[PDB]
Amino acid sequence: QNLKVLLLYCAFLLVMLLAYASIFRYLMWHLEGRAYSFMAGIYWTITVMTTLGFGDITFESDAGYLFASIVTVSGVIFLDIILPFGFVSMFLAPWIERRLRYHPTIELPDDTRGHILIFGIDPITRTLIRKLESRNHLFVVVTDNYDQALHLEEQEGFKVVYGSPTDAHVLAGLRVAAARSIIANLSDPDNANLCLTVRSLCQTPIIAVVKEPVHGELLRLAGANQVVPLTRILGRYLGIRATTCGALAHILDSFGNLQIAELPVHGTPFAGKTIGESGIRQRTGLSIIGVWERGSLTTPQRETVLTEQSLLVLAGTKSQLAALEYLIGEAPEDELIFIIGHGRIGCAAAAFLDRKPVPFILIDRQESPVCNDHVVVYGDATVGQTLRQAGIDRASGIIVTTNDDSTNIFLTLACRHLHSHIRIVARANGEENVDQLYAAGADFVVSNASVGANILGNLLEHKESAFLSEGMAVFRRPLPPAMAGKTIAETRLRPLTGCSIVAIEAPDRADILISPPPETILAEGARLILIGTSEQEKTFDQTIAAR
Amino acid sequence: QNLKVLLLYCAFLLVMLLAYASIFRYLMWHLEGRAYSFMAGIYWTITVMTTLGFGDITFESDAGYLFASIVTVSGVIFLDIILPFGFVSMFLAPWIERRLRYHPTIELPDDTRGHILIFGIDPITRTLIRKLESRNHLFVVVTDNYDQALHLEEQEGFKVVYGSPTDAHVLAGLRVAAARSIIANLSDPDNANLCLTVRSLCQTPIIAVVKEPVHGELLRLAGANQVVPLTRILGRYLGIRATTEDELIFIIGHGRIGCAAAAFLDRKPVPFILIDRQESPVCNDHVVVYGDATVGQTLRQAGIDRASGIIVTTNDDSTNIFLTLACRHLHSHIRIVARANGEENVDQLYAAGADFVVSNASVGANILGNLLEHKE
Amino acid sequence: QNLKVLLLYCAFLLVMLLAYASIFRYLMWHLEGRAYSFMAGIYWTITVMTTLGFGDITFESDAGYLFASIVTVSGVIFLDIILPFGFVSMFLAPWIERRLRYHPTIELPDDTRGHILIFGIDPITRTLIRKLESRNHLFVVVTDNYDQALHLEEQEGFKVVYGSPTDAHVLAGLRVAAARSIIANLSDPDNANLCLTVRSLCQTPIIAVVKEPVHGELLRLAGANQVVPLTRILGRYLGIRATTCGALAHILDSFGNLQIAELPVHGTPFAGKTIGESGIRQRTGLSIIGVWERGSLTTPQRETVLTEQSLLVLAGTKSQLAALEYLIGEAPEDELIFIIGHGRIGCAAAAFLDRKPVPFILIDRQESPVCNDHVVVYGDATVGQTLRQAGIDRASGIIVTTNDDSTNIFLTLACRHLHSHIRIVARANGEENVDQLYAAGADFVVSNASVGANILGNLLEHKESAFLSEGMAVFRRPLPPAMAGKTIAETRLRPLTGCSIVAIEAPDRADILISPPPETILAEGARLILIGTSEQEKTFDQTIAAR
Amino acid sequence: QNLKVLLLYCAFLLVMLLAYASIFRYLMWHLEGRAYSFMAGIYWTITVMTTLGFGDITFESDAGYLFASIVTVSGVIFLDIILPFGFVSMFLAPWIERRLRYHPTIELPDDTRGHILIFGIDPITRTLIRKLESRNHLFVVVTDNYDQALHLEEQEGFKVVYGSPTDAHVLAGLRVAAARSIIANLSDPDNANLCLTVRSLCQTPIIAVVKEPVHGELLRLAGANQVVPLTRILGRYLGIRATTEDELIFIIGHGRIGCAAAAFLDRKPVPFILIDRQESPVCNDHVVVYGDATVGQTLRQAGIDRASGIIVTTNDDSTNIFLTLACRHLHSHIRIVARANGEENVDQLYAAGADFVVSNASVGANILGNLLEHKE
Ligand SMILES: Nc1ncnc2c1ncn2[C@@H]1O[C@H](COP(=O)(O)OP(=O)(O)O)[C@@H](O)[C@H]1O
Ligand SMILES: Nc1ncnc2c1ncn2[C@@H]1O[C@H](COP(=O)(O)OP(=O)(O)O)[C@@H](O)[C@H]1O
Ligand SMILES: Nc1ncnc2c1ncn2[C@@H]1O[C@H](COP(=O)(O)OP(=O)(O)O)[C@@H](O)[C@H]1O
Ligand SMILES: Nc1ncnc2c1ncn2[C@@H]1O[C@H](COP(=O)(O)OP(=O)(O)O)[C@@H](O)[C@H]1O
Ligand SMILES: OC[C@H]1O[C@H](O)[C@H](O)[C@@H](O)[C@@H]1O
Ligand SMILES: OC[C@H]1O[C@H](O)[C@H](O)[C@@H](O)[C@@H]1O
Ligand SMILES: [Ca+2]
Ligand SMILES: [Ca+2]
Ligand SMILES: [Ca+2]
Ligand SMILES: [Ca+2]
Ligand SMILES: [K+]
Ligand SMILES: [K+]
Ligand SMILES: [K+]
Ligand SMILES: [K+]
Ligand SMILES: [K+]
Ligand SMILES: [Zn+2]
Ligand SMILES: [Zn+2]
Ligand SMILES: [Zn+2]
Ligand SMILES: [Zn+2]
Repeated sequence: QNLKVLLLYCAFLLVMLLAYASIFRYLMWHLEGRAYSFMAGIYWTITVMTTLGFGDITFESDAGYLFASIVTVSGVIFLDIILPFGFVSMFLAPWIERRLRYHPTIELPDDTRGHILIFGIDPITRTLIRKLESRNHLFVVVTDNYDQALHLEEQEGFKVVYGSPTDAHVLAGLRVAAARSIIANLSDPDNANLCLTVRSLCQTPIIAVVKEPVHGELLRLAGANQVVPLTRILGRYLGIRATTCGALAHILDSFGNLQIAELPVHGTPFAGKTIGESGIRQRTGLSIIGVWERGSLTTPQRETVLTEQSLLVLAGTKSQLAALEYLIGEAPEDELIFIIGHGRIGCAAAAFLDRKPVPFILIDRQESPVCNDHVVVYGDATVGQTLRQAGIDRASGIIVTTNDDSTNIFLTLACRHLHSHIRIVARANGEENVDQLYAAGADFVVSNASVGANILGNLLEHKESAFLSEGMAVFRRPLPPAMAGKTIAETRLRPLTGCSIVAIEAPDRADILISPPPETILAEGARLILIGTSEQEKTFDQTIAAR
Repeated sequence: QNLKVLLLYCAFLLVMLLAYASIFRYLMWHLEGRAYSFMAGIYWTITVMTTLGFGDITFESDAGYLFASIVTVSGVIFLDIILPFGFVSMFLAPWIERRLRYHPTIELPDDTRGHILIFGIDPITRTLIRKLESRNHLFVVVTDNYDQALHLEEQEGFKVVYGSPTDAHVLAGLRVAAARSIIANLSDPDNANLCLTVRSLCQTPIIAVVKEPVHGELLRLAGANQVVPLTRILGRYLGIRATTEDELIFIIGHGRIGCAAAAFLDRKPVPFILIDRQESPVCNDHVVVYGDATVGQTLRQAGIDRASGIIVTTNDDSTNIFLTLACRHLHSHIRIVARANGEENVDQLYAAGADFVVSNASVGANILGNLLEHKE
Repeated sequence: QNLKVLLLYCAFLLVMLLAYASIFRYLMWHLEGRAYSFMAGIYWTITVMTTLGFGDITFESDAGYLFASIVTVSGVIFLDIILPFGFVSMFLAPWIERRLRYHPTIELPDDTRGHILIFGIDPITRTLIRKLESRNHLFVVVTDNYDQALHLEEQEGFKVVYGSPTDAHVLAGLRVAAARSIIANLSDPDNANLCLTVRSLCQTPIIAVVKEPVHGELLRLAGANQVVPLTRILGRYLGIRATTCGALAHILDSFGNLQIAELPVHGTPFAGKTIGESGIRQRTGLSIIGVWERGSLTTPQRETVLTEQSLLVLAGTKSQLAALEYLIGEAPEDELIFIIGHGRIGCAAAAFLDRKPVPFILIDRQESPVCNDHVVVYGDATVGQTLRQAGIDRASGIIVTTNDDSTNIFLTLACRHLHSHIRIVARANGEENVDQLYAAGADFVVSNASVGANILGNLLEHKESAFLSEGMAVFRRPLPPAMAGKTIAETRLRPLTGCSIVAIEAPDRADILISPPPETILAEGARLILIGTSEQEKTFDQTIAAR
Repeated sequence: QNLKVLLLYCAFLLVMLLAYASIFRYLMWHLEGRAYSFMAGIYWTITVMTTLGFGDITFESDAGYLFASIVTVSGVIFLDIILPFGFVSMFLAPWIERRLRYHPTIELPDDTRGHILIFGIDPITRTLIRKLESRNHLFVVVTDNYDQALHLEEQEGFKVVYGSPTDAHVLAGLRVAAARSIIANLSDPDNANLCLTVRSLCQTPIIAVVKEPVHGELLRLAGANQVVPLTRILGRYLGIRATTEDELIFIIGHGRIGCAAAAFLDRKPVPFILIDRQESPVCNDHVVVYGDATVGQTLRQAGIDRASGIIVTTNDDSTNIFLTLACRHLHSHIRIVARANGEENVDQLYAAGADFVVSNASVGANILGNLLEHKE
């Protein structure tokens, strides 16, 4: 806006120069009978407006004096007054204001399209923003907290809009209809308010982070396209790690046709072994769709070594998972898990361990305001003897799940020093503490920030097939001998059936190809894993038989 | 003010020009025997004070040199020093004390007349201002809270004054005597203070919004012209909608309004159940079940199944929406009457499953509006 | 500092002008054989430094060119660079800093003498400062609260120093030794800390406002020259006003020789009557040393009318006060005083009423943290029925003493409307509410702010005879017939005895002259009231008999 | 940095001058057949770019006019626009971001070496810095509290960094690897976090101040080189002074230090009485009389009459002074040992009536000082 005003002024200046130069020649002629060239006219007019004033060309008439004077004042006005004033008002004042006084962004420009609206800032969403700023996605966080909007604009890896997240006028200004996605990370009541409100304007996909798993149905009702029970998921993860030996954890039941389950490898026979050596696919009929270790979901190779901290992601039928549990097989007796911290996550961990069930003890300094189902040992786990008196000694595992990382580090530090034998699973509230938790002696660390972001991020990047894969089922099919040699693009499975190929695995290998390219040549006896509607899964073996 | 001093300066300049032009001609004549025209004196003086310096017209005498030096230094003092120092001191300084450091208005212009003072800004009064904008009144809201004065400075269809509502010196700079009307929407003790204070200065009509209907008489006594028991009115509105045996009405929220609702259902009578997360500080005529309506089995363990009606009356609209959603989810047909604290939430309450929605802001503003128009 | 730097620059500029002018003439001569005058030299040098450049006087030599150039650059540097920069750095930058950013005054300049140090800001001291700013006394308030020091510098009717009030380094910077007086209005422990600390530096008189009357001796021990029990005094004042009829309140016992007592006139026979009509001096032998009414301690005239709100200040012997109490004389039965608010002042009021004693009831919403001696009826006096249930009906008086003026107004409003008969005494925390308390129906209002300031102010203005009148006694003497006609300055009572004349009263009048001028002619039979040491009160009748 | 750009500009100017002076001579010659000296070219160019404009040397040709116009516009662009815009943009802007809006230091210069990091500023560490100033170390204190960073910016004999003490990215910009020593004076859990974090970057020696002596072992385990149990030391100091039957010692204040004092008197043994206004959150081996030592009969109703010694150990120095005064007032000769939290109060405690005064700041600093010098 300002460079235009700047150089539009330069246009006016230039036109003024020509005009005065032209009139200068006109007057020198008609008033004094002197002829000057165009260059002389420019030269004189510059000399005067610029106040150099050589004096080698002057008028002698009064009318020439009046004109010289007019041109002279014009220079003083348009080079010594307007120009610096224009500068101090179009450049300096705006900058000094924005740099001395926070001016809240109330509204998003009309043209904004395909942006990600973030409602409710916290470690999870802060980590999300940093993780997808590495992709340079357009993130707008929205807050109704003035002191917060300030703080977020100074280290702005993101634009901030200050406004009530539940006003439709605000949402309109945020251009929610034009938005790509929306993360709803407010309280459950505010989220409910937000979804209903956004839904009154648009059909933009909303991802809600629910604080109490029972409110999930309620938030879908309000209009959330996806609901993520973080504290439950986080508790579940502190849970599967706390047992002395690893154990299956069912993730998705895709109609009873295909199950997805995860298995931590600690304490299991598979620990220390390589994948093909453990022979899981051969003995279970399961598919290993990935090895999550060190924060990276990698694809399974035969020579890939499973460590105590590894976690297998598995897919197969209900009976194939039962075979795996037999191979493990039987849990050790007198398992006793101390869960320090009885907030939402601590509660979630205990609730997961009760699903099995595994004997646990909850400790917290205060009584839960939300839970009435769990008996808790009240005490400060930091003040001496409190853990001892709770029977920390006959414990086989400690989950340390406090809202404070330093306390978690300190507890992990102490427990591992007094009980070098037992399993220690620690909660990291920020990723800046994960390493020290390990250094303190924790066997595994669950990092809320990254886990939360990994989920939300994947729901975001796989959005184009998220609400597609929502209501749809993932299934597995033995590659029919008819296509033993043909390529994916040649078979044309999608325009006939409507399903997609998300995995191919070899008949006698633990090696699987994830999301195969259309030029992939299909081998004989191979096993396909597909995803599609519950009307395309039945119209598969039908349509594939017809053509 | 800035224009006058600036153009008063231009006048002094213009005088100084004519002065120097004339002295120039006078000296040129008497000192050097040269005759120059009036236009030549202007042109020369402009030429020298502007530092152009053509040099085509110069004195040759010492006295002419001395004069020329004086006019040169004048141009510098008055165009290159004072004029720019003028700019900065005169109107770059107002820009700092009004744009870099927030300066709240502590007084209205002496001649302010016909304005409606607002004491106690809230959804109701904010809705009132944004409702009567087509009549174009000058609404002035008054707060003694700096941060609130600051936030109300940008969100505007109204002016903000900052000072103690109960200070007579503050009300005078507010020009109460010349105001059209006062809306007193502070606490009952504060309103009483305000009325008595205003009544010591003037007879400006006051509309007081009262929290406890028993205090209505006291507020009229302090000097309020009208008294509006909004919470009683709002509660009566909810109770009316909850009905028009085995009839049982669940009233979630036992604040002042939910209380008014139950006070209403007492007269019918229709049996009800009050739930609140707190013991009431002002009431002890009603039996309340304590608990957070949001947490869990709280509503079930209060017996919300054999209820025939539900009134949602929390001071928080998102809570209201959430409860409405949850109740409509559990029981597809049970009559739900819901409270909207701000009119921004009215539609989501309906979308949540409510059968009728009482809109506090809209109801308050209408009463207050119809009181501002009909009384004045 | 800056105007000196400003015009010292103008000196350098001027010297530069002369120098260049002189050299200009020197060079025109020796380099070109041209002679110019001094005026021509000034004229040329100004023309060039100022960049006018007429061109009617130029050099032709190269050395003349070099010189013209040097002078030219000098003007650009010293009129176009230095001068505006010097301005933007000595004028603009300091102002913009002080006006955009609060710079705390850490220290008082060395030369500061005779200033009043204020430690502990509140309504009392805020009122004090405004009351003695009308005298233009030098007030420095000291605070260790940053956010407060800011707030006080914007509406500065006073300089603010930001610092720990108990650091001797701070006190040294405050120049406590050079100070006139010091008001110690911190907590009792901080005050104790302050006195001891100040006393380690100087002997500057300290006035301490004690929060708990029992700590008074403790604070004198620490070094306070004067101790003021505000809450006790304030309670006492709500107390003497709450009874249905006025009653003597003893103030000072000057060794048993002379007592000072105050008497509110409400309910007494003296109400409605004029002073000489009530004939108090004649019937009691007392002196009426003043009539406090409407915030003004006036002198008593015979025709002065006593109203229900008046308060007599009285002086005389123990027996003369007993005579007055008989004249009153006997209090009405079934007195019942409701005291709403049981903080320090409320407690003080009850404690005063117990000195008599008068039956009272204390009401408060919380239990006192400091008092264990008073039985209190717990309740919110605002929520309905609470007062009724307390038996507010058989009350003869209500003291309303809450920390909140609006609540006091509202209570006063309600009580007077439900009980138009009973005595209502209200507490005003700020003077901006005193009038409305009266308008609400209060019979008398005690204004903490003004009362506090009136006391502190008088201890300050009478400082030159405060620590003098501290340890000294005030006494009254019948004017001996020997001086029946002589003038004060002629008697020479001070250089003989050492006492002072602070009052003269006529033999058959209620008219008294306060602080008589030395030219006063003494009448026959008159009664003198004097003040002096307990060694000059005995060496009075001795020295006055000898000469 | 500002000097270089500024004087690099002067160089460009000087080049431009010589350039224009030479072109001037060249054009004057080839275009007009006039020969001018080098000095004449400087003088002319200075005359034109500076807008003086003597006019004694002017071209007569169009090409000479065009050139003169170019040099004139150059003077304006480079002396009346860029140079002043240079001033403001180059060093009037740093003045706003460093003097009108506080900018905390979030990182130390890359080459910072030999500095002592302070984590947890308090009277002890503040006394430590102001004590070792004669050795002239570069003390850097680190806070994660903005307002505290701000206040510590003015009160200085030390530098202030602002960031999370337990962030590895923050400790790296703090150049821990090249630091002389670290004083860890946060809470026990925070100290543990800090040690482990520092130990992942470097082997810089750490002196941790520990609150609960049982946690000493844990802190060494986390990586602290020395562990200092100050509160135990301070309490032992008080208990030593309270003594060197019917001996009974009143210990006012049952925080960590007063506890340490009583833990000390247990070993002798000398019977004592603890008074505190609160139940201890960390202790339950000692019996405590609850009450505020200041309020009233509290000390008498605890039996402070038959006490033979009194230890004042409150976290507040004015409270300590006040109690000492009151105790010395009641009993003229009873041994009183008093705690000074900051050394500013040591003398008033003595003036209050104390027999011995333990100065936390002075004792802490000496230990920490003698640990900084002797270990390094
Ligand atoms: N030292 C401690 N000992 C026992 N419990 C603690 C301690 N410190 C914190 N806690 C508890 O840990 C819980 C924190 O969990 P919270 O953040 O509130 O929910 P969530 O479990 O989902 O993270 C709190 O309830 C808190 O009381
Ligand atoms: N989740 C909740 N469950 C039960 N009561 C609630 C809940 N949230 C708010 N409330 C109650 O709503 C009341 C607010 O009262 P108020 O705004 O004065 O009028 P109303 O009668 O409409 O509730 C409070 O007493 C508060 O305790
Ligand atoms: N509505 C009320 N009903 C009863 N007591 C009240 C009410 N409001 C305030 N109070 C009490 O009045 C007392 C205020 O006195 P406070 O300022 O604390 O000491 P002081 O008596 O010296 O002024 C408080 O203890 C407070 O509890
Ligand atoms: N007026 C008081 N009466 C009794 N105890 C007090 C009083 N003021 C402070 N305290 C106590 O002093 C204690 C402070 O403990 P701390 O600073 O950790 O070390 P210390 O052992 O020296 O007291 C607190 O427990 C606090 O309750
Ligand atoms: O510059 C003025 C000019 O005006 C006309 O065009 C004349 O023809 C020309 O001779 C003259 O030079
Ligand atoms: O201005 C220069 C002057 O120098 C000497 O003083 C000469 O005597 C004088 O003739 C000349 O005018
Ligand atoms: Ca860390
Ligand atoms: Ca809404
Ligand atoms: Ca008032
Ligand atoms: Ca001190
Ligand atoms: K010329
Ligand atoms: K010229
Ligand atoms: K010029
Ligand atoms: K010029
Ligand atoms: K010129
Ligand atoms: Zn639970
Ligand atoms: Zn009720
Ligand atoms: Zn009491
Ligand atoms: Zn202990």
